[PDB]
Amino acid sequence: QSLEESGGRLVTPGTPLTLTCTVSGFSLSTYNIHWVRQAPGKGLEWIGVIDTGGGTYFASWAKGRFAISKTSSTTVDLKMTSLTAADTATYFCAKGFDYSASTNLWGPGTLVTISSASTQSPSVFPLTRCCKNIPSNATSVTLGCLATGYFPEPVMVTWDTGSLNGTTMTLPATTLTLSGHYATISLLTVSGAWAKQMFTCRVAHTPSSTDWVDNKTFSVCSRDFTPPTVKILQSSCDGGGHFPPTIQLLCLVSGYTPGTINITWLEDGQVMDVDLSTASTTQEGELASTQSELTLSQKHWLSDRTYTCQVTYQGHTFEDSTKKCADSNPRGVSAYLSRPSPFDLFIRKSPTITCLVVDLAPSKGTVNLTWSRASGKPVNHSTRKEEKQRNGTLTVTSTLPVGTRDWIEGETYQCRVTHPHLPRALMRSTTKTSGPRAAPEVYAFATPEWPGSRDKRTLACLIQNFMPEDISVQWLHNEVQLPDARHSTTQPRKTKGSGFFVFSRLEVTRAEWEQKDEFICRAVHEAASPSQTVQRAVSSVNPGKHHH
Amino acid sequence: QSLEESGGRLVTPGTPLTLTCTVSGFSLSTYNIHWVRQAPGKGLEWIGVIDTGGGTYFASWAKGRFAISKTSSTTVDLKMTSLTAADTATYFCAKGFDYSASTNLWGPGTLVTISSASTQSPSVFPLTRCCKNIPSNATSVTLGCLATGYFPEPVMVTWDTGSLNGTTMTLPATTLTLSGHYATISLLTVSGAWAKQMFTCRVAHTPSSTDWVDNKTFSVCSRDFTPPTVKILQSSCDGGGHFPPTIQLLCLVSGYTPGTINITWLEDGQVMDVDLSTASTTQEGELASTQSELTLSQKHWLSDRTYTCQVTYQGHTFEDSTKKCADSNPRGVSAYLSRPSPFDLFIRKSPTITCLVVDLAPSKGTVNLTWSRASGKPVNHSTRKEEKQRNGTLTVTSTLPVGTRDWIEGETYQCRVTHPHLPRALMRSTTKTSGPRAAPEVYAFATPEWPGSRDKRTLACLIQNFMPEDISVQWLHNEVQLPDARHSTTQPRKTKGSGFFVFSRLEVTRAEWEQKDEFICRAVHEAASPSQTVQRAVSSVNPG
Amino acid sequence: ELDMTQTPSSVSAPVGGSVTINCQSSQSVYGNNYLAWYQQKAGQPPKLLIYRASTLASGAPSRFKGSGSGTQFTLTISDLESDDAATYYCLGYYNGVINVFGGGTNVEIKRTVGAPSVFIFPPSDEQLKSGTASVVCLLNNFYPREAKVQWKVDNALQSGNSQESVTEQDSKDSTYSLSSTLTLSKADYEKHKVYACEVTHQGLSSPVTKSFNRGEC
Amino acid sequence: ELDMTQTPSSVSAPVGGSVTINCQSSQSVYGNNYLAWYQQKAGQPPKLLIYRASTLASGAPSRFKGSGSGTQFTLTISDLESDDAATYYCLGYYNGVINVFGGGTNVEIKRTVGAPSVFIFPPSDEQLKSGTASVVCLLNNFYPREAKVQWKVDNALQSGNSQESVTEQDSKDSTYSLSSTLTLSKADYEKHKVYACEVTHQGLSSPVTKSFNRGEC
Amino acid sequence: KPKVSLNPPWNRIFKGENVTLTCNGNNFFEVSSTKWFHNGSLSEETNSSLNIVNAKFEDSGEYKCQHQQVNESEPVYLEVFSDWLLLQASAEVVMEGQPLFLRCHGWRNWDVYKVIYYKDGEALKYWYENHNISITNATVEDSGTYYCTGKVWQLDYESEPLNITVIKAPR
Ligand SMILES: *[C@@H]1O[C@H](CO)[C@@H](O[C@@H]2O[C@H](CO)[C@@H](O[C@@H]3O[C@H](CO[C@H]4O[C@H](CO)[C@@H](O)[C@H](O)[C@@H]4O)[C@@H](O)[C@H](O[C@H]4O[C@H](CO)[C@@H](O)[C@H](O)[C@@H]4O)[C@@H]3O)[C@H](O)[C@H]2NC(C)=O)[C@H](O)[C@H]1NC(C)=O
Ligand SMILES: *[C@@H]1O[C@H](CO)[C@@H](O[C@@H]2O[C@H](CO)[C@@H](O[C@@H]3O[C@H](CO[C@H]4O[C@H](CO)[C@@H](O)[C@H](O)[C@@H]4O)[C@@H](O)[C@H](O[C@H]4O[C@H](CO)[C@@H](O)[C@H](O)[C@@H]4O)[C@@H]3O)[C@H](O)[C@H]2NC(C)=O)[C@H](O)[C@H]1NC(C)=O
Ligand SMILES: *[C@@H]1O[C@H](CO)[C@@H](O[C@@H]2O[C@H](CO)[C@@H](O[C@H]3O[C@H](CO[C@H]4O[C@H](CO)[C@@H](O)[C@H](O)[C@@H]4O)[C@@H](O)[C@H](O[C@H]4O[C@H](CO)[C@@H](O)[C@H](O)[C@@H]4O)[C@@H]3O)[C@H](O)[C@H]2NC(C)=O)[C@H](O)[C@H]1NC(C)=O
Ligand SMILES: *[C@@H]1O[C@H](CO)[C@@H](O[C@@H]2O[C@H](CO)[C@@H](O[C@@H]3O[C@H](CO)[C@@H](O)[C@H](O)[C@@H]3O)[C@H](O)[C@H]2NC(C)=O)[C@H](O)[C@H]1NC(C)=O
Ligand SMILES: *[C@@H]1O[C@H](CO)[C@@H](O[C@@H]2O[C@H](CO)[C@@H](O[C@@H]3O[C@H](CO)[C@@H](O)[C@H](O)[C@@H]3O)[C@H](O)[C@H]2NC(C)=O)[C@H](O)[C@H]1NC(C)=O
Ligand SMILES: *[C@@H]1O[C@H](CO)[C@@H](O[C@@H]2O[C@H](CO)[C@@H](O)[C@H](O)[C@H]2NC(C)=O)[C@H](O)[C@H]1NC(C)=O
Ligand SMILES: *[C@@H]1O[C@H](CO)[C@@H](O)[C@H](O)[C@H]1NC(C)=O
Ligand SMILES: *[C@@H]1O[C@H](CO)[C@@H](O)[C@H](O)[C@H]1NC(C)=O
Ligand SMILES: *[C@@H]1O[C@H](CO)[C@@H](O)[C@H](O)[C@H]1NC(C)=O
Ligand SMILES: *[C@@H]1O[C@H](CO)[C@@H](O)[C@H](O)[C@H]1NC(C)=O
Repeated sequence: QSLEESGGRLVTPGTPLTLTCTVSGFSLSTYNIHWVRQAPGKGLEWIGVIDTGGGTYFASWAKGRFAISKTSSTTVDLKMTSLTAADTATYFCAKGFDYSASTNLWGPGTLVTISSASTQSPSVFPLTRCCKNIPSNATSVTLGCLATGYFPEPVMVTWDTGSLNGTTMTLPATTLTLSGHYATISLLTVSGAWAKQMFTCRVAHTPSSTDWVDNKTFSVCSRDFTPPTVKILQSSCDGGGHFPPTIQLLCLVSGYTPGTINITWLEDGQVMDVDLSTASTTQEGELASTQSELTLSQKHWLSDRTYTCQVTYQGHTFEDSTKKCADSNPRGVSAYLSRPSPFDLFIRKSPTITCLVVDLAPSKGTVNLTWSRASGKPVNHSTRKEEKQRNGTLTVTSTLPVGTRDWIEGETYQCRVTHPHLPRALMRSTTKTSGPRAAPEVYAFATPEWPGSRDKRTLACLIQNFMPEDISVQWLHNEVQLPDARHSTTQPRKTKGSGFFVFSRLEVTRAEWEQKDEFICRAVHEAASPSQTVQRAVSSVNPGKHHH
Repeated sequence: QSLEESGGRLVTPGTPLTLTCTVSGFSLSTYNIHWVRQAPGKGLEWIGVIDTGGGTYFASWAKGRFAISKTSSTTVDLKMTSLTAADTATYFCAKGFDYSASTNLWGPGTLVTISSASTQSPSVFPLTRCCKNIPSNATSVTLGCLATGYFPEPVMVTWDTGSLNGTTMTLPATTLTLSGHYATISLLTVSGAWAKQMFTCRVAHTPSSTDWVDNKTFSVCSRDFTPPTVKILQSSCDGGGHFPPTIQLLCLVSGYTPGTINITWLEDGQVMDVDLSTASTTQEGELASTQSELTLSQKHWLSDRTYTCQVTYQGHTFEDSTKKCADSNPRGVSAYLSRPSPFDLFIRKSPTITCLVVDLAPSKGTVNLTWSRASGKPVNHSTRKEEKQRNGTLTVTSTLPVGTRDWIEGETYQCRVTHPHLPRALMRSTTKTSGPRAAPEVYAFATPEWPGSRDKRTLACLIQNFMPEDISVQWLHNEVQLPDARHSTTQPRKTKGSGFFVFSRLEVTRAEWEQKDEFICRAVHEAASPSQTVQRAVSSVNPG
Repeated sequence: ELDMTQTPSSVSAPVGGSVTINCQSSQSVYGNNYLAWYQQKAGQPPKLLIYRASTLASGAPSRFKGSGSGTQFTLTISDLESDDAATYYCLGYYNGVINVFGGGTNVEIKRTVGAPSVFIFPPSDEQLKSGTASVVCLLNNFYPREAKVQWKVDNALQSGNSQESVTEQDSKDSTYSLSSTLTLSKADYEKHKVYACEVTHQGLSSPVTKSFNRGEC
Repeated sequence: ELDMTQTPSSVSAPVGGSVTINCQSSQSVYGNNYLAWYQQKAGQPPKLLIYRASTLASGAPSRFKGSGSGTQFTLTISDLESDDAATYYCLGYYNGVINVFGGGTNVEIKRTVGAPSVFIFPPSDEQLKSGTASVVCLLNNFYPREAKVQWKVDNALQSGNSQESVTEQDSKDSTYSLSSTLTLSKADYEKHKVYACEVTHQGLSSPVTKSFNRGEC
Repeated sequence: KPKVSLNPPWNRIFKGENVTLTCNGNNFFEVSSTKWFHNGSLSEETNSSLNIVNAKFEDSGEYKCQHQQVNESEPVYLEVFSDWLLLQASAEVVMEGQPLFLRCHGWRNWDVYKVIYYKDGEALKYWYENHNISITNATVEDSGTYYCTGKVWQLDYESEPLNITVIKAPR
């Protein structure tokens, strides 16, 4: 004999909302159903009652916005119209003995949010203890996940424990004092063979999306193995100070517990082909040693590129970095400000601009970063990320949502950068281009079949004669628009006559064209008609009907 | 019954000298004493005689410079004055029966040298033939010692041959033409178990000291003596280019036949303390590998001192050196050095490279621009050119023609610039790629007609999966290559897997395709076979 | 239109003391007697203590006593215990089928013993890439709910950068669970070494401390 | 002022042959017969063969025959052996107590042609530490004495940096031995690779070359 | 009259910089006290040297001094900027043959590289590092609007232009 509520979620102002009270144990032909609400931080507030005959009565503030209906023998629905932010509350249904709401059987309530802060997805991090503080026989162990920084409620955390039993315990959420976002800690206590067991938390955030799932996988140790150390050595330049014609980089991975180990060299973060480097593993006693050698031209070394030795060992990543040496390294802060992409403007319909400030020297204090509009109208709240980089600098990113209609009518947005160590303030500004318009021509092509390229093909797309230069190119295949990383797209360059062009190149695999051989190149552009997109499909099969 | 001479040595010109003939067996009251000398390479020459009564008679050339005296019952002295270099001779005393010097009893002679050089001890060096040139059996073997640089004569060489015998042969001394010192070769020919036998030569130089003895002890083969390769590796500065608190140097002696070694580190040519570096050795198959790690302070590294790895393997020294590196822009100047274009290299067959130096000051004193190859082979003259820019800087540009075959086999070319205001010379180097080779794929497409654009078309060329990145793209129409301004080609960027790609774009007019509708996209690339050139033509036709 | 005034909004009394919560109505309730008294904690539905203004509900203890009639009603809670840490409400039913709640009234209080299991969690390396470090102190299966958590960062007592979450009472062993999250920046995290959580609780004779140092574990 | 002419200065005859050495004096010797004949080898005092111009000395063999009188004197060596390859002298005693030696006569035993055995010696590593390199070419057990040694340093013919040493004629097989030493600096030695000794002798139909590359040993 | 001297001479400084205005003439009357005139308002400093520590934007403007004489001194002007590169200059009007020092100065002793001076648009001199142009003379064609392009912490910065004009010192 209990009651449960369902249907509480985050919706916009003005959206209708239906909550469902499912009862168990008793009959609705004997008992009435009360509805009571409670916002976070106030007292209880009676909404309404439905009797056994179906008659509903509501409070004086309700004013016909509420309706209660008996839908089945176990379910009672509450329909709610004309929502504003004052109805953000936890909603209880109760088994009423009479028309009074004096009762001992209540449901736990469901939570309805009408809010105006940003819908933020949670960040999920593992909570494991320090392994030297964990005993040898510790026949049970307690671990967890922290899901923080989300808005609004709720998150749902379940656990995959493998073959063990695990008792799961999810704490009530805490409002973070600085941001207003929420944070939960969900804890899992298991027993038995926990030292070699993989543990998994599943955090679902239905206000972000219905299928927003974070599926975090971790073990319960931060020792694991004895930790390797990575260092990079290099060739000397000679006695006159001059570089040799090739440069050797020797990445040394010192003594570790033997296992599979995996080395990638990066040039400014991009993976080089494994043919340009060697690797060697030796074993002495119970301990392994690994070296990797990379060969570089003198020109590339003098071009000041940064190289990263990336070690992957038992699912854990180690790294080390290097660039061309210097006696002194001057650097100053620089800033860049983007326009919104056409895809974000016209497909996603949620444009943003980003002010990216790079190569600042990490001195004392935070960098002042302010958004403004020339019209004096208000800006939205922005997001700010600060990230230390491999080359030792700190890069700060600020992303500002902009109005779609605002952007289209020619508003100018300004990014203003101040810092105490700066000589003067740095200024960047952005606005819709005042040049003319011209629609893109689109042409998609497939390269022919020839030896050595049976199960991988290259597709290409030419987009040309458009004006202005800002354009988004994507590839779509079998009712999914494929990720940007799958393909490459050139930077806009001027055509000989009038307008710009870009090329895009996409390598595809046999399974994709056997799945569907129809591939669509799509351009999003402000001058495109009727809905700011133009697209063209190609089939790679292109059959050889000689003389038609 | 014998005679012996003593007192012969090296003296200066003008020095008086006294020789002593000690006799044994006979009496000087019965027998006379003759003195005879002999210069090296010349015959015998009579000096004088003393009789039993003490009367001395000499030759005509003596002129009172020679005196003979009976000093005791067994000794007779001969005194020389006014000695010049013509008196350098071996002097004999003889038991004379009468005033005739017809006698069968002579002394062995003593050697008198008249010179003015310094008394130098010999340097003794082993003389072994090369062991790959020695046959496997080689039932007798010939070896030796060189005793050189000594003054004056003589040295004596004997031999310790162990359980072997060995014939010993000593050659006459040669005067060194530059120094005036002497040198001898003593050779030993042994038979038997010489390959494991340890041989010794004993060189004694009595003009240095009476017990000056040098044994040189050596075998027939040196212990293989593969010259071991030396290389110096060093610590990283970090990703911001900042130095760490200490600098590690790692000297590697990689892949050599095993044997005794050290490694010594020098800081500006002086030996550093043994505890400042640690050496370790491993073996793999036959080949050994050795390493040594030296720790330096940051301050010492930054002081621009030279650090030398000194490897001594089987008594011989192998070297490598380092000092703080030179970071390519000493006064803010920049220099760039290009590779040949593939079109210049493979189509025109006149490849050139270009060295460009920017942001120089326009001061007086011409820059010294010099070209070179690492092999030392000659280079041609170049087009040296200078010009001041509108922004007040001065750029110098040079273009050097290079050999096609020379480039293809991997020569490195170096551009060297010296300006009077620059503190040191600036160098740039360029060479062919060390990565693999992959030929380009070439695909060419014609756009279909777009509504409203009857008199123009666009041609697109995709060139991909080539390695290395250097490539030239041309377009041809009516068998002649079209101007570069007509078409636009992107810069090489990496594919998803191996190799690079570019796109080329060419807008054409109706007049052109009605003149000839076939247009050729041609790529020139070093990995393309057989003539570094692959092309694809395209038309604006249908199958029909 | 009609009002219920619940007075006072806050009241404090120790163990062995009593509280009186009054509800005054502008119009008399239905049948002069239809009023309920509810007990509600954090994250819970309210639990019925009194219905019909004097009659004790099933499962409520006898120390909850309701009285009153007409417009004037009073809940008296004598012999105080820690399960009375709640907001208390009154509910009046009226002619015209009208249910109105009262304003609410808060009390604090403690009672029995059971000691906490303390655990400390360092921030993950995935969180340190984001510029934030959260250090987690867990107090497990304890009672009283009255426990004090102090953060020590290189033996300096923290203030204003920690937040606690306190669970419901468990339905099996009737205990509580707590966590305190200390939130620091990554630059403030890596400037310090020792991170300690000190837990003071009445079942503990001394405040227990669980600590780690950064990067050594 | 008076002369003693010994003729010839050199004479060659095989084993079993005979040589005649004449000494002619400008003034007659004392008592017309006071002349001696001596045999001398290298490094040794001369050995008396004839005294009083015909009388054989004690220990000298009977195949040495002296003759002559007055001013004209002759030594005849019949039945020649390989031991007799030496330098021979005459001594005249005169009035006024004057002893004059003859000019000398080298007697060569004519033997068969022997080709030299050529060996090459690279400089030692301990010589290279002193800054000098000497490369040794040995010509072993050859007859006749005339041969030519050429040094090739990276196929370049050397001039002025080599010196030769020739032994005496051997008392057993009557052969000669030679060495040529090429003297370079250490810097000039390490700038080159191929070091060749080319030997030309009349018993060789072609000039034989023994070479080495630097190290490789 | 008491003329007004600047230490350092430069009437264009950076924000945050010091400078000391000294004011002296012939000693016909003895030096006892001085009056200062920021914009026209009397400053509260009496002694002959006025220190001007840590410049703000309001520290700009017309300056003047006075002694116990009857008429006043000339209207020296002080512009204060905050920016990256200020091409400082000795005098705004010069008479022929006097020394002129130019200096493309960078914020808080920072080092400006690849320095190029422009006189009327054309490149007067370029040097690798920062340089002191020093022209001991001042021709009538030297009059121009100057500006300097530089590189501070690898980035390019152009100074605000400053027009300077010589006149003939006879009449
Ligand atoms: C005063 O004014 C002069 C000009 O009057 C300026 O000199 C210019 O300086 C810049 C900076 O060095 C030069 O730009 C460089 O040009 C090189 C020329 O390469 C040619 O060939 C390649 C390959 O065929 C082509 O791709 C290219 O377009 C050229 O046709 C480039 O090789 C240089 O590349 C460098 O930078 C890139 C990044 O952009 C790196 O990836 C490279 O590895 C390399 O390091 C560079 O682009 C320019 O050419 C000069 N002008 C002239 C006319 O020569 C002075 O700088 C200016 N003074 C001051 C103080 O600014
Ligand atoms: C104008 O020109 C001067 C150059 O001559 C610039 O700087 C002057 O610097 C000195 C040295 O700092 C100042 O003298 C005194 O500074 C003290 C602090 O520094 C000293 O002490 C610490 C240890 O305490 C040492 O490590 C250090 O090396 C120094 O030895 C202050 O404590 C003094 O007291 C007063 O100053 C501060 C100023 O903020 C007040 O807020 C305090 O309340 C306190 O009463 C003292 O100032 C000297 O004052 C500086 N001159 C000026 C005019 O400030 C200037 O920076 C420069 N101004 C510009 C360019 O605007
Ligand atoms: C004596 O007389 C003087 C002149 O008669 C008076 O000087 C004037 O003072 C005001 C305020 O002190 C100066 O205005 C400056 O400040 C505001 C705000 O500064 C912001 O913008 C700056 C832009 O340069 C930024 O650099 C700052 O970091 C800050 O964010 C600005 O509006 C002004 O900028 C304008 O003027 C300058 C030239 O001065 C240009 O470079 C700008 O591009 C912009 O056009 C100033 O920075 C004012 O400029 C100044 N007058 C002069 C001629 O310099 C002085 O107040 C007075 N003293 C007293 C005590 O009354
Ligand atoms: C204007 O500049 C003059 C420059 O001479 C200043 O005159 C003298 O300044 C000093 C320093 O302020 C004053 O004397 C000091 O007194 C202290 C007392 O502890 C002592 O420690 C010092 O050694 C020194 O004696 C002196 O009184 C002053 N003289 C006069 C006549 O005023 C003058 O102060 C400056 N005026 C200002 C800044 O307003
Ligand atoms: C400060 O400036 C004033 C500007 O007027 C100086 O005034 C000077 O006043 C005298 C008195 O008139 C002038 O001298 C003579 O005046 C008579 C009568 O007016 C006239 O006929 C003469 O031709 C002559 O001008 C004088 O010219 C004038 N100017 C100067 C430069 O002296 C005042 O002296 C100045 N104070 C100082 C300390 O310089
Ligand atoms: C050019 O400059 C020189 C140097 O200033 C002038 O010559 C004089 O030089 C002496 C050198 O000690 C200085 O003391 C004088 O002050 C200078 N006189 C002047 C008026 O400056 C020279 O007169 C100048 N010539 C021109 C035509 O301007
Ligand atoms: C996380 O785990 C559950 C367990 O089956 C699975 O249903 C869910 O899809 C996983 N989430 C993701 C994103 O893979
Ligand atoms: C790459 O690293 C992971 C981590 O251990 C390993 O499982 C995998 O086999 C590695 N692959 C190779 C080719 O080494
Ligand atoms: C050198 O070697 C000779 C040859 O056996 C030997 O007689 C002599 O004693 C040795 N001298 C020394 C000092 O070893
Ligand atoms: C080898 O080198 C070390 C370093 O200087 C030195 O101390 C040692 O004596 C050397 N040993 C030999 C046998 O040369």
